[PDB]
Amino acid sequence: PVTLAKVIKVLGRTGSRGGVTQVRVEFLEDASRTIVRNVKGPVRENDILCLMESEREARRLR
Amino acid sequence: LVVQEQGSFQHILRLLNTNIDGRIKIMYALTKIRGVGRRYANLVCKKADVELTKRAGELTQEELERIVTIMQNPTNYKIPAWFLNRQKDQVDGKDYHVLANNLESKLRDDLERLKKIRSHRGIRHFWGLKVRGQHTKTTSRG
Amino acid sequence: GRVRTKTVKRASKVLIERFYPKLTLDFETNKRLTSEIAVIQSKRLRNKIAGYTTHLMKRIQKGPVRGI
Amino acid sequence: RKKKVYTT
Amino acid sequence: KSPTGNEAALKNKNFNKDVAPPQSTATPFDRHSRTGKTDSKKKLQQGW
Amino acid sequence: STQSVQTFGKKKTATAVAHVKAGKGLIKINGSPITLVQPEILRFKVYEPLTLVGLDKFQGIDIRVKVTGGGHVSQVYAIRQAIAKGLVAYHQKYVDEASKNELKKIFASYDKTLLVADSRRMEPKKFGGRGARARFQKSY
Amino acid sequence: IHKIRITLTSTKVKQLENVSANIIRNAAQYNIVKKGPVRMPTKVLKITTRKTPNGEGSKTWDAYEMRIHKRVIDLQAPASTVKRITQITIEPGVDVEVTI
Amino acid sequence: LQVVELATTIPLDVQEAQREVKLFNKWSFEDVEVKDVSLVDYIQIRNPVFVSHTAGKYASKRFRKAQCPIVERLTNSLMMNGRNNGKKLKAVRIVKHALEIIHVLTEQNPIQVVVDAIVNSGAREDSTRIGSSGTVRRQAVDVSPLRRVNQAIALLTIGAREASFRNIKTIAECLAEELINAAKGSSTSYAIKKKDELERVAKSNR
Amino acid sequence: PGVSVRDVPAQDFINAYAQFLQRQGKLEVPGYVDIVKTSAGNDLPPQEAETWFYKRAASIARHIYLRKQVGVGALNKLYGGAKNRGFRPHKHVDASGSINRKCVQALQKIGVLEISPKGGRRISENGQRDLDRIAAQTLEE
Amino acid sequence: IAIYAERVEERGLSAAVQAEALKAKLLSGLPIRRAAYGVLRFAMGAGAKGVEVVISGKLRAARAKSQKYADGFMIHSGQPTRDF
Amino acid sequence: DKAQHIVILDQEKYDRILKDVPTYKYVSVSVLVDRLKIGGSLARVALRQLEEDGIITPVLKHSKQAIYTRAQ
RNA sequence: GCGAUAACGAACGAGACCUUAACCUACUAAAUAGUGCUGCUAGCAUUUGCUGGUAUAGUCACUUCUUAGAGGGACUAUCGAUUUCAAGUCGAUGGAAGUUUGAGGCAAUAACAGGUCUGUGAUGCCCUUAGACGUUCUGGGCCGCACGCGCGCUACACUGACGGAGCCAGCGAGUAUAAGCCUUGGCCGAGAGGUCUGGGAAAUCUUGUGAAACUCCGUCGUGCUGGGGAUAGAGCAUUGUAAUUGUUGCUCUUCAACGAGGAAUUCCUAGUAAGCGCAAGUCAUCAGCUUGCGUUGAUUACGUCCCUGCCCUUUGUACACACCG
Ligand SMILES: [Mg+2]
Ligand SMILES: [Mg+2]
Ligand SMILES: [Mg+2]
Ligand SMILES: [Mg+2]
Ligand SMILES: [Mg+2]
Ligand SMILES: [Mg+2]
Ligand SMILES: [Mg+2]
Ligand SMILES: [Mg+2]
Ligand SMILES: [Mg+2]
Ligand SMILES: [Mg+2]
Ligand SMILES: [Mg+2]
Ligand SMILES: [Mg+2]
Ligand SMILES: [Mg+2]
Ligand SMILES: [Mg+2]
Ligand SMILES: [Mg+2]
Ligand SMILES: [Mg+2]
Ligand SMILES: [Mg+2]
Ligand SMILES: [Mg+2]
Ligand SMILES: [Mg+2]
Ligand SMILES: [Mg+2]
Ligand SMILES: [Mg+2]
Ligand SMILES: [Mg+2]
Ligand SMILES: [Mg+2]
Repeated sequence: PVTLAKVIKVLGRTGSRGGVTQVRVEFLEDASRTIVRNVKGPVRENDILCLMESEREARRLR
Repeated sequence: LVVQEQGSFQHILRLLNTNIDGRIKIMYALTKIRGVGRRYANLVCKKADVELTKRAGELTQEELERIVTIMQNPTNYKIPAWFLNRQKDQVDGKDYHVLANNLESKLRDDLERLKKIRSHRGIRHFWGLKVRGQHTKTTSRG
Repeated sequence: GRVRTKTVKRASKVLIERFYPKLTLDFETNKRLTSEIAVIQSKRLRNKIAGYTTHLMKRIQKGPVRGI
Repeated sequence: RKKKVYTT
Repeated sequence: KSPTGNEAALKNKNFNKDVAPPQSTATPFDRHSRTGKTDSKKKLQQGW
Repeated sequence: STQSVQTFGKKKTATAVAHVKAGKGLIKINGSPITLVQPEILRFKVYEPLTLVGLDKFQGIDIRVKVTGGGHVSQVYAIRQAIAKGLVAYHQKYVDEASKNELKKIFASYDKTLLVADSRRMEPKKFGGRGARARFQKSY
Repeated sequence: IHKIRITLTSTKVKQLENVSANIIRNAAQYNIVKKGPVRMPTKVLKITTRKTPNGEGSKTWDAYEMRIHKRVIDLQAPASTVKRITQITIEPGVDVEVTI
Repeated sequence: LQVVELATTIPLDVQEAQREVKLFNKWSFEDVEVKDVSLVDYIQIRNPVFVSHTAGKYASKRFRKAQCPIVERLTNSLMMNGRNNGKKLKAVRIVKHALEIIHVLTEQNPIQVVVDAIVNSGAREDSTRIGSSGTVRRQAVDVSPLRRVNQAIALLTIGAREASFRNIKTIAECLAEELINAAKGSSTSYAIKKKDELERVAKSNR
Repeated sequence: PGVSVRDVPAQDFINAYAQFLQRQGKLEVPGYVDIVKTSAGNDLPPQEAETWFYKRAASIARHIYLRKQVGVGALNKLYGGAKNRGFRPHKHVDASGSINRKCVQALQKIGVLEISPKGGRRISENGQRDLDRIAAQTLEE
Repeated sequence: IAIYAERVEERGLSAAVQAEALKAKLLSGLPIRRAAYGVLRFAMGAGAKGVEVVISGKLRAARAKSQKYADGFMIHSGQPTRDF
Repeated sequence: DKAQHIVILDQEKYDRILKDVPTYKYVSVSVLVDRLKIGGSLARVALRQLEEDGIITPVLKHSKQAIYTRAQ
């Protein structure tokens, strides 16, 4: 049960070394439930990156 | 093409008091005999009319005796003097090619002949150090 | 980065305060014009000055600019 | 650095 | 064994039986002058 | 004389000068047919300027190129550029410019290096290292 | 008539090109057929030394250069005419050699 | 379809390339599709190439790598471990032979298997470290499509490289087995054990 | 059309000229071909002991065909390779002079070569005739 | 060979003449301050855009020191230092 | 030192080759070594004849890689 | 730099600048560069064609490539987003070039007990100065070997070794009555090398430096194996007055650890890293070294202050020879 979420806004670089990015995701189906999540690789807007689990927000990393 | 044989293969050969694996190719099987390198083994096989596409065990006794004859008498089979192991011998001045058991004997005889006259090269052989001028400050750690 | 320096920023805005009627919004015309208005020692500085004068001219047409 | 001493 | 050549062939290399020293590093106030001849202000005043 | 255009293509150091004359479909590499250009695995790099437009474009022209300098791979890229640029330069001079703009479209839409020489050159070496950016290993 | 070659060498191009043009100029008003000037590939005499007179510090190197520019001019004229052209265009930096 | 007669004769098979551009003049991109919505824009198969060797400038800007052909990105990763750096023609030879082996096995389109092996090999959540100046700390984060694609190529070629080390099996047919096994999602293949192990640890950190 | 040496792949042309030149048999093969190494940088003699000399002469003839008065010193450079110096880096070393010099001498009296003016060895009036012939009989199959 | 001797037109603009003149003054025992300012003002009097004199060594003290005596406008980096 | 691949072809292995190689999706030098337990050199000569005998169809020809398939 | 602003307007440094690389069918010419034509000439099909050779008189043409001088060209140009709508940044399009266009050279105010008096007929002082610490001649040492460490080169194999075949660069250097430079071509020699002539004081000859990786076809077949080439024996040459403590090169033989490397730790963002060779310097000989050059040519960021160094601001100070206080 994986869910796909298009990214709509790149918030900024987070994490200690800056290797992880805060991003604003929007679900492909049910275009609502917008969530803030962290991503490892390089990210542009309009990336369809899929989420193994959806019911979790994200905050700054230490 | 692939061919088959039964009972003719010989797993272990014994040439010049050296055990030769019979499933090794003949040119490189003879290199087990000390004093016979790839370059020398390549030529005695060509002088003995033993085609190199044969394994060691494929050879018959007739070919095996023909090879050991050539290795022990290279100059008699139009093998050039410069191609030989021990040329311009110290005592009799003739061109020789020492083999499995003779090699370490005449290698030894060269060491005492150097040590008997107490030359510098002979001295360093006694000490177990490098003799060809190599630096021993930082690599002679074995 | 492509941040122009003060030797090109102030020299270009002196041109506008002095030769605005003869200037234009075209770099190619400005590039030729600044070669007869100013004594520029090097071609590279001439293009930089004319390239920033054009940007300021393009910005004046969109409204009043501060300092000129 | 050394004192030259003679023998002959 | 008066000549060094004759004795060399009789001296054995007894080197693998003794152990190397555990440490072998053998190669401090640079700011403090050690000349002991301080410069008076008069000398600096007269020179410079 | 006849309808002849002469061009050149370039890679790092390799430069291939192409002579395009009016004739039959003759396409030669240093006096040798292009069907046997080496290395074999990159033979389709020089087939690209041919098969992209269709071999019918080469009925009226014969091409003889002379490639020198560079390396084995760098020479292949120089040849395919000389062919593509040579075909375009012939059309611009002896055929309508509508076709030349047509030919330039397929070539550019497939690979920029077919018409535009790659500008990359080797960075000079600087002292203190074995390479342009590489430096001798430092120890503490 | 005489096929005569004039070879021009110098380190600096301003005086070299003046002499080169001046010789060509005198070979123009005088109806003398000429071939040149031929700009020979410039030679970069490079010497790379160590900066340090001693051997302490970072390994930094100087790279000095000495560019040599060469021009050859071919003239078809009698020997008296060509030699006097050389004295017309004498320059301290540029040396001149005349070969038939 | 007509055969075009030139003064320099052109072989029959290469004249067939006028109809279609195919990888090594053998494999078609038309019937190839990415079975994952999230990696369509980062697996580039829309522009056909003849040979996986273009010598393009994909390291200038940030996301130019997504524009490189997927097979060329795969053949780029083969030439590793020092002795192989810069040996692209050797790498292209390996890929060209690997596709043929992937064709005689399972009979599918070889470049379809390549695309399938890449979508199945990229970990979807990796556990980044959030260690506070030395201490061990891990946090589960998502994986971008670009890193998901290019970690698949890194893992696929690394697994093929190690399977061919000190083994009579050749690298081209070690890559074919590695690509085929990962395409069908078998856990026997390397880079599927790694992908599962990455997503397993990430599950124990969220 | 007129087939030439330049119209046939080099690798399979030499394999065809070597076979013809051996079966023709007029090329004189020196007595040391079973002993010698091709280059000082090599470590082993050629694996095709009976036929290596013929193929090398075929390669030399074709190589001279495409050029003008190439000498024998250039042939040593051409067939030389990287020497396997033990711990020191590799280096280019020329091939053996006698093998190349014997080949061109063997080819010069079989009618394929001659001494060119200003050095080297040009290809003969008949050298083009019989190589271009082999090229035609190379690619019909 | 023929040798001709020509006078330098602007003594203030020739650093060689000014350095030799300064040396002939320092070897006469004149103080450094009086000697340094004699060329600083002579250079400016000739019309120099700038001038800088540095004298380094040891003077009546065991420790050595250097003193710079600048004047006017001086450029330091790039090609113009080779020109002006 | 566990390989011990057979390098001499006896009669039991010969007919086993002609009875087993045809029932292969993909044959090569390593496939013959891996599953028939014969040596690499014996594998190379076996492939060059099996193609001449028609059992094996050459998909691709290369010195470093020989890709073959069944001819049935 | 924008901007905020008791500051305003400036100077040095940065940037500009200079050298180099990339573009120019737009100028200027080139028998020391190349090409097309034309003579003359060869081979193969005979279709009039295709490959060559030759031509410092065919007393041709041209500058596409090649060379180099005068210039042109880019200034982030145009268009979208964001931004204090500012400096800018990110995307596209065009472009040879849109990372300061790539790389360097130069490079401020003071200063360091930084390194060199073992570069100087640069130097103060101290020491020595005829049985010299001066100069020269002979021989040895700087290489010496239980050990710790650093800069590197070969490798641990099949993405490979050999064996044939294909066959492509760029930066440079080069002599005379010497004290001998680069050295082709011919002829000997398995090689290394020897010998006889000639060219080049050089875009002319060495030299297309026909370099190596590389590519093709074969042998090998997972084996310390045909991986690896230490260690050692015998022999053959070269340089040099002189090779012993092997200068170096070549031949045969000898076949060592090493089967990918702990704690740690270095360099690096595009023609870059990594391989791969080549030249110049040292140089009678010797390059596993530097200085450059080109061949093949990537993976991964294009972000941060988590580690480390430095810079700035605040802060404390009994320090100012400044915490080595
Ligand atoms: Mg290597
Ligand atoms: Mg070569
Ligand atoms: Mg070779
Ligand atoms: Mg090796
Ligand atoms: Mg300044
Ligand atoms: Mg500057
Ligand atoms: Mg031009
Ligand atoms: Mg563009
Ligand atoms: Mg810069
Ligand atoms: Mg000190
Ligand atoms: Mg160092
Ligand atoms: Mg090889
Ligand atoms: Mg001479
Ligand atoms: Mg060259
Ligand atoms: Mg070996
Ligand atoms: Mg072994
Ligand atoms: Mg020495
Ligand atoms: Mg040298
Ligand atoms: Mg050194
Ligand atoms: Mg940064
Ligand atoms: Mg910090
Ligand atoms: Mg305070
Ligand atoms: Mg105090």
